[PDB]
Amino acid sequence: ILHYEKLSKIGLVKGVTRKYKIKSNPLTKDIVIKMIPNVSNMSQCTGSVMENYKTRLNGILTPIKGALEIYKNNTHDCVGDVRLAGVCMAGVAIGIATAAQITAGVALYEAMKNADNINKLKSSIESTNEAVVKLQETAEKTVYVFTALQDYINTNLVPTIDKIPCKQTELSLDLALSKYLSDLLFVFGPNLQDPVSNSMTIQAISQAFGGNYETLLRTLGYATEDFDDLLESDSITGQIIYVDLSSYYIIVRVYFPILTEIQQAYIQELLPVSFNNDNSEWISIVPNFILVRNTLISNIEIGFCLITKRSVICNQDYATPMTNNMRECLTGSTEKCPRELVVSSHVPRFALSNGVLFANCISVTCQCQTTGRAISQSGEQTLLMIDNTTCPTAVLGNVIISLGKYLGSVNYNSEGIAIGPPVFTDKVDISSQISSMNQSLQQSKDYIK
Amino acid sequence: ILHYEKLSKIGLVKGVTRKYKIKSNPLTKDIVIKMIPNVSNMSQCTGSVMENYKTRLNGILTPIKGALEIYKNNTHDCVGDVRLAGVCMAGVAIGIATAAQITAGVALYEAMKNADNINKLKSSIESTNEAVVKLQETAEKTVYVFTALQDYINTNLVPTIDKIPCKQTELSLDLALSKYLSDLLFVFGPNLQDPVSNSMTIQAISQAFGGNYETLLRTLGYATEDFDDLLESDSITGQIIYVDLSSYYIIVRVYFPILTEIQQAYIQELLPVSFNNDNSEWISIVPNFILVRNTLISNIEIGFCLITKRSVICNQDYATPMTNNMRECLTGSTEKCPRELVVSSHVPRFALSNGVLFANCISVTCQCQTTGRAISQSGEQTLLMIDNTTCPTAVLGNVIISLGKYLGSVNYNSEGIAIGPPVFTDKVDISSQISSMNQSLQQSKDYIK
Amino acid sequence: ILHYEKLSKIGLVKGVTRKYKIKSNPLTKDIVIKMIPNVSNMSQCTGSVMENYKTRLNGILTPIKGALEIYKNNTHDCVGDVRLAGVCMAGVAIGIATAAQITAGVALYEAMKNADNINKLKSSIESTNEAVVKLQETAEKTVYVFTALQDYINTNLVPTIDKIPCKQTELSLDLALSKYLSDLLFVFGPNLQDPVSNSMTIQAISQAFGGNYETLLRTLGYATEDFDDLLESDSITGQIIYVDLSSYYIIVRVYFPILTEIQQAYIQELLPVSFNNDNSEWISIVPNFILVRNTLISNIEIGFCLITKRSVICNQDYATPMTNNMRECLTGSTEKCPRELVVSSHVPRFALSNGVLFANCISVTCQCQTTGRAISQSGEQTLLMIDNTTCPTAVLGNVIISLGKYLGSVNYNSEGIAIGPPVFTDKVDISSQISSMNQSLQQSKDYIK
Amino acid sequence: IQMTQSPASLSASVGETVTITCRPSENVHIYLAWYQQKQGKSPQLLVYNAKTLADGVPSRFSGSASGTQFSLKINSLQPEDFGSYYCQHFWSIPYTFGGGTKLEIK
Amino acid sequence: IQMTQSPASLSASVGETVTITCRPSENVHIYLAWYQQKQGKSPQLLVYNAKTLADGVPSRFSGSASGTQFSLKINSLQPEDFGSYYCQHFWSIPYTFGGGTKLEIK
Amino acid sequence: IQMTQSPASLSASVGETVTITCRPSENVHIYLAWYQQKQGKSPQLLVYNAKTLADGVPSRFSGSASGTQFSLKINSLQPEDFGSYYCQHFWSIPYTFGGGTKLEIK
Amino acid sequence: VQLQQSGAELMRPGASMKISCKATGYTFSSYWIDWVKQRPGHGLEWIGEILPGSGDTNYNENFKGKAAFTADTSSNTAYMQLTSLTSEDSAVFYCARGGRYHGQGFFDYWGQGTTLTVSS
Amino acid sequence: VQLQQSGAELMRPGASMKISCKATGYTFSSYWIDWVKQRPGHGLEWIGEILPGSGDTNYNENFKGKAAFTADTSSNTAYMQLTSLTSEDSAVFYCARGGRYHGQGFFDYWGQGTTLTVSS
Amino acid sequence: VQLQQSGAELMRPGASMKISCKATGYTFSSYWIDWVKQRPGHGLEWIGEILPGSGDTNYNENFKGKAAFTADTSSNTAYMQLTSLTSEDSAVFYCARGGRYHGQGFFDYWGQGTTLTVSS
Ligand SMILES: *[C@@H]1O[C@H](CO)[C@@H](O)[C@H](O)[C@H]1NC(C)=O
Repeated sequence: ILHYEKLSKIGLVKGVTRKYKIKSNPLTKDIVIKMIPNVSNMSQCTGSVMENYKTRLNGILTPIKGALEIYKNNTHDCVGDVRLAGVCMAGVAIGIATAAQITAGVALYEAMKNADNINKLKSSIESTNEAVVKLQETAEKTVYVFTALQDYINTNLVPTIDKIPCKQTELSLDLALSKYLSDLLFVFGPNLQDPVSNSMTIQAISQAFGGNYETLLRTLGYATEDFDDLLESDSITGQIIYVDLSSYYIIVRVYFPILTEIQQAYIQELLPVSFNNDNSEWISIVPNFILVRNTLISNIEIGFCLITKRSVICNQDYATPMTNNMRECLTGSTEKCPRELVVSSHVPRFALSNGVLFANCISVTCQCQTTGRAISQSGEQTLLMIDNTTCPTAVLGNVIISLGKYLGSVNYNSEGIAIGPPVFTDKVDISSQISSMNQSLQQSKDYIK
Repeated sequence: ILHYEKLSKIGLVKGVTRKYKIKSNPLTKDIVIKMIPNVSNMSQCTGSVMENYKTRLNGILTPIKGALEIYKNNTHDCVGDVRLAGVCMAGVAIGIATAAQITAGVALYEAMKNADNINKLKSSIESTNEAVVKLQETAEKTVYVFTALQDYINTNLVPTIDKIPCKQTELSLDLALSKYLSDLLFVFGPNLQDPVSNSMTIQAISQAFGGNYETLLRTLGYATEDFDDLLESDSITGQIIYVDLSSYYIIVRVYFPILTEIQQAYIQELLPVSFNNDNSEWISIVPNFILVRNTLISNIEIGFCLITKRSVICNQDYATPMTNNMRECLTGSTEKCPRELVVSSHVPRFALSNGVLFANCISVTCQCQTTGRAISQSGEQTLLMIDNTTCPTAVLGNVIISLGKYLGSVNYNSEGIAIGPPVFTDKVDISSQISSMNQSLQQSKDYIK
Repeated sequence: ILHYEKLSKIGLVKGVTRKYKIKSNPLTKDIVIKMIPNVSNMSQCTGSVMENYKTRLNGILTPIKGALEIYKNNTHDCVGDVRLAGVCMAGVAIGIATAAQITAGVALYEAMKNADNINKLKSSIESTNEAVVKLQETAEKTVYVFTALQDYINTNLVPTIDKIPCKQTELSLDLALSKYLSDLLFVFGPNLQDPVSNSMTIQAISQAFGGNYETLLRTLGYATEDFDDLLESDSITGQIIYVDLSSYYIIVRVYFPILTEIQQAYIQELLPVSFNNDNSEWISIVPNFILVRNTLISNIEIGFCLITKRSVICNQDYATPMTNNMRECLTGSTEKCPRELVVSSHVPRFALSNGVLFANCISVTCQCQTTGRAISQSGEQTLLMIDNTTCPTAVLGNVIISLGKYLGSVNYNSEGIAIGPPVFTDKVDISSQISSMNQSLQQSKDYIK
Repeated sequence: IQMTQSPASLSASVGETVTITCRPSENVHIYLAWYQQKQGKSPQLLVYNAKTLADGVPSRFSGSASGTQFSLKINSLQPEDFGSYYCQHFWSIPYTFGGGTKLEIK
Repeated sequence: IQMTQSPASLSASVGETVTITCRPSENVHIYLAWYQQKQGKSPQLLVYNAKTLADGVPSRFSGSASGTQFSLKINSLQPEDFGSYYCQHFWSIPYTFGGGTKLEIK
Repeated sequence: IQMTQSPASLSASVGETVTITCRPSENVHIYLAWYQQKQGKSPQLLVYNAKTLADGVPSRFSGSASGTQFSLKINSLQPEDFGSYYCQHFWSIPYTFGGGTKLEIK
Repeated sequence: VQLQQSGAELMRPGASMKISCKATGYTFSSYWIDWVKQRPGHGLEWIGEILPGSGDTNYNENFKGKAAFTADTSSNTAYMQLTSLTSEDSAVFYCARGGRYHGQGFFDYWGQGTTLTVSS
Repeated sequence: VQLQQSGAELMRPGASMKISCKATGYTFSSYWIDWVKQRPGHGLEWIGEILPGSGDTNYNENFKGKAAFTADTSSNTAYMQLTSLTSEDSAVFYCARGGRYHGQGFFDYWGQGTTLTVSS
Repeated sequence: VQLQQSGAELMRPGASMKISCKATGYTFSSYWIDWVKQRPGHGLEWIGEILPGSGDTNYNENFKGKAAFTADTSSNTAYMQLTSLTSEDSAVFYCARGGRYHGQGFFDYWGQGTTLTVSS
């Protein structure tokens, strides 16, 4: 597929090959996050801070409940025929929605059945006195309640209730609640425009528990095969399925997906190396990560994906199309690969692949430790390929490195290479280039007329 | 204005219409943030940590005072004639400045009058022993002092002054101060190049109080009509008007604006839906949010604006110009709307608007629950419009949705559409496209010669 | 070099000139970060939380050790000759690497010698009971051990070991460890794909100490000449040189560079001012910061550099090339400088340079306080230059400013200027422009055929 | 959805224009079909959409929709048009046929 | 800003070149105007910028600026040039007129 | 790296094709050179890369590499080819010369 | 396009029938095969439909359970199985070629009609 | 462009004047109307100026309060009101057409001059 | 390109020699100057090499310390200093023009040969 020899000749040394993994088939677990601590053991130092906190929490959580009730009030069972599906929506009442919003509303309706069971023993949720409490949603299923600031109350304010003035305890409780709200509003504030969607990660949701998502995940339990890869790739998400404005708690359905490896698909990394051309230094403008799926070459938004040693883990398919010119550039037509001048002094000048060293020896002093003499790059050579057939041991300054054998052509350093057109990648320079070619095109059309 | 039918035919389904709101007319309130706690009740366990802390704070706050004194020393009252203005600057001494810097220096000079009153009772500020303290700046106006770490000293270090060795208390105080400085330096360090400007939000300023801006706002008082929208849109800002290097405090003037709705202005959201063309899937490349102001169509930098259910809240005017080609594309000339190939498997393939479903039934299995038969999309149809005149109830997998009635043409599914040119929006592919048409233009000019 | 008069005529008022500083010549100091607290004084309330924490830490730190041992096992002394270098690598075993990875592996091998000395007295590291502990790595050199949560154990859990139930203390310890892991995993988790490289800043590394890098830097000691500039520009970095999976600590080599001023190199800032052309408002599209090095004009990625009052501090050379059209635009050919229409109401309309005011008096009401009459800008004037040869004191609303004298031509306001082509800088509009000129070029080629 | 078809029976002469209507109990929009059946033979599709003629059907027949009610018009009636006429909606499950209008050549 | 105008009075013959100077107490740059007034009539604007002649004024008059001092030159003096000559700065508020040079035809 | 050169001595007639081989103790790849020395004179470079002739050397000589061993061929031997022949690897430090093959004209 | 049905048969009450309809001239696995009842004097009555290949079936609620549908794509033959025959099942049964998609329920082609006689 | 003034009048000390200046031939609301005093033997003296329409006025400090200015855009007439007339107010008063903007304070056109006589 | 050596000399054991090789016709500071030994009957033996200008030297391990190399770019002359002469140093010494880079160790040009005689 990709012509790695010609790409290496223009400074794109091939790197490690990684697999493509995407999340799928999530399992659901329901948790309760209570946003108000139990201050029953310190009520003499409560004062009026808790009423103001309750008013502030009600103001924060009212839009979330209002946005949930749009789909709560307009989704039901299908009484006509469940041969095709069993969830009936009212599209007239909803009005404007997307595919993701409709799917999330379906998931919310499915989670309503367990939310109704969790809404029982609400007095048991209200009376929780510990940071993490387990109760029985059903005779065979358990539910975990996480209280937002219960450890601080239990270990910082209650034991020091007599050693300090009660007013100081009240002020400290007020400051703790205000700091909790300050942390919470970055995620659950007006920015939470769409609480229906299930793209909200567990890290963002844990801001209602003070940023402690490790406690939630550990208490719930998980499969440890890919737990860190699932967590770091923003694949473990959650959805708010119930908001109570009397007890001030929410019910969150956490999704634990699995990682499926996309078959006959991989991602190739290209290490960029600066090359020499006409007494100047250049770097190819080519994507560093190329997704090859079923012998189809395309780009990938790798900034949203987790890169590991063996595979690339993503929560969705991030493939984007590729121009025919770059596709032909990657298959051997090096005359179509753009290049950019190097004016910075800090750029990669050599790389190693399979024990073979590709180095720009014009700009760095590469020598052979076997003989003690420097290795020469001519004016017509973009790169030097050094293997153990001509220099078994190469020194590039402070490092002496032994080399392998090149598996490509034996005439790598003698064959020529076609060089693509120079470019400039600055946004202002992009606008200037567009202006220049637009003016030249207008001149050409004026000559045509 | 916008031709919503032709836009919907190419996959741009119209969404919710929002209002345009901008901050204006701020009210000013002065607060004091003392950056050093009072340890008069634990002085036996202080040691030499606070001399080093004072030296570090002086080093941090010296450039801020030096940058303020540039405008402090060169601004005065106008003794010539106050018929036009009353604030005289020395532009020769200032030398180089912007419009925003000059306006902020004017505001700093106005706030100097109240800073002088707050500078009285400096011994009362230095003697504060609580996290929040109220004093009388004037006989009728109050000022609030917030001490950076007084809560931790009062409730964590003083009550345990006898139960642990004094060296451990000293070390804990040292790490508390160091963590406070570590949090503070991200905002008030060398990054604060321009302390004069009043674009510094209250969230950033609250890092001098440990990130607790909720305490500051709640203690100051505010109008609750749009408080969360003002706060989340970075509209509540503050300005440093005095830095004391002896008592180690700053005086901050917090601005509370109001939100004005821009009359005859709105923002239209376009939900992107993939459409079918020549056995392939495409996404139209147009802005998702279009600002229509006085029947003038333009772009808007939505990433800096807060999006809510009913309005878009911004701290300033973020409108940017639009090309005539996109303006004509949004008014009906669909042959000028660029499109991009879909190679990813995770794209929106249907949407709902006013109870009418616009779906790409080539890529998804859309059926009618009324009859149980699938709905057909021909090869010459980009999208399918489904309403309750042909299918009152549509099933798209796990969801059954009742549909409204389309208020447009009754021949929506029979009329054709003109399709724009394909594009590729990757930055490297943008450079490759520029290279390709530059080379082609050079060839055309060579033929011209 | 740069033609500042013609640039100012199109709204690019020259600003402050800054020096170019780059880090170089770092000094190395070794520290130990123990990631597990000592709970010897609280073992009755430990339970099973510490075994689970140890398992989680082992799972976190195993990939880091595995990635280090790739270079640990394949680097040694050079037995052939040390005439050229003394560090021998096995390039076949490593396989694929970059120049930075090889240099970092060399540095890791050099640090192995001190890591072996620190690996002695491992029982002394395991027995640390304070947050910061000093021991003797050698008879003349000391090493500092930082324990992740030792202050919390010492001052929050141990003194309250009897006043609260032991189960509550165990639960609070569990949440403390879980919160520490939650903070740590953003930096030391799967995102740490390459632990060999020495580009990891001290701020990111200090997440193993709870984000307290001030404690590390203060305890180590530093030169205070440029300490804040070094710290804020991401120049003080560190490298992990040893990971112990039995005692659960890491050894970090912190690098303290110096700042070298690049000789005959500076950075010029251009304040953008909107100017008037054909009853409309425009802003020039040029880089705001221009790097002039040895009379060579180029761009600079100023987003990665620290901007101060006097110099621009960077950790590496961020210069990028510039188009010849923009270079000619900056040297006087103003007909090649692109401009963008102003549709927003919040744009800079005037600026001050060396006491001389460049203002767009069509859009703002500029008046002369000396006479009380407004100052006129004609329809053929882009900008107005005001100095004390025509208006010694100018009022622009709420500010009255005295003005200096212009050192350029005395006929500034009478000479004309050539204006460049309009552009649009939106990404979607960039794609639309590319489509438009591609179609026009295709039409021109069709006419050619 | 029931169909009230009118007339139940009718006799018409050769060359006379005749009209047979059927009203569904609910709005079926365009979807309606007219079939003709003779003695001992399967029905033949005359009209498949409310105003569209089927392949092989002569242009002599025509179908019209008035929104609320649907009708079939025969111009210059011929002796081979005797038999029964039915209308179907195919708008919803189950599909319902009309009562069946008996046309006899007078 | 005061004007010291010289000479206070002067008599010149027909056809003789004459020069009238006035020095402001401060630098007024280009901004200065020369007016001519006759008996019983309003003043007429001769020169409005230090070297620029007004509309309708013959090219016989001329104005010059030496930076520190400003002057007005009349070439080939004619009998209709008798009267008083004033100079104004209009550089700052208030505007100050000159002392008034009296020119009499000899 | 040692050179085993064969034959140690050899006598050949005029016009006869002769071959002198030398085997290095390790693989030296292309890097090998053949020198000719006569009595009382400095050696002259005949072949500098295993198959490449030097400047001024006639095309009569040739060099061949068989991977493991290297050889030098003389076609139509002439009386001025008497002397000693050496081979050098210049692949690694130190550079090692061959044992020296003595060629005498028979 | 031709649809050929099985011959007429006489069955005792409580028995079962397997009426077959062979379809030629078109892609069998694409078009829905509808089944219609007609007793004399009571007009036509829609029994149900089956989509061959996919196996999708739609049933009239007055006939569900009484009648079942099956499809054989190899022989291009649709089957209607009637169970528990009674005196009310004495009618003429037609197989009709429906549409392919929604809104195409008109019957383009019909079978010759299988006459079922039921008597004690 | 013509500026027409009111006629000469005799006033007792302590009285008031409303001198009018009608301007024709140009946009009245654009150009500043300046007012100048001239007593015999003491040269010209600048009283002040008013910008019609906008209402902006500039005053000589020796005449502020003594004289006030008003503008009528409907009739295109400027007014100077003199209060508390004394023997020092016996002078010829001119209305002049100033410039529009800064640096244009030269007086293009003048009125004929309203002669005020004041005597006990 | 010509390399000229010093004349033949007779030295007592324990003395020192400074053999000089003057190089003309090429850039002296670019090409390595190799030094080779040849005693009669034992074949050629490589002593070492020096890169003039840069000062880089490579030494045979059997001759390191016994021989040292120096270069003079001003006079374009290379020097071998032989110390502690013995009976084993009675050999002919050649200066040769090596290559410029790695893999070019063949000796293009040779000197005339300095004959050193050592006897007690
Ligand atoms: C005023 O202008 C003079 C002109 O010579 C200049 O030297 C001086 O710096 C200016 N000063 C101010 C305060 O405008």
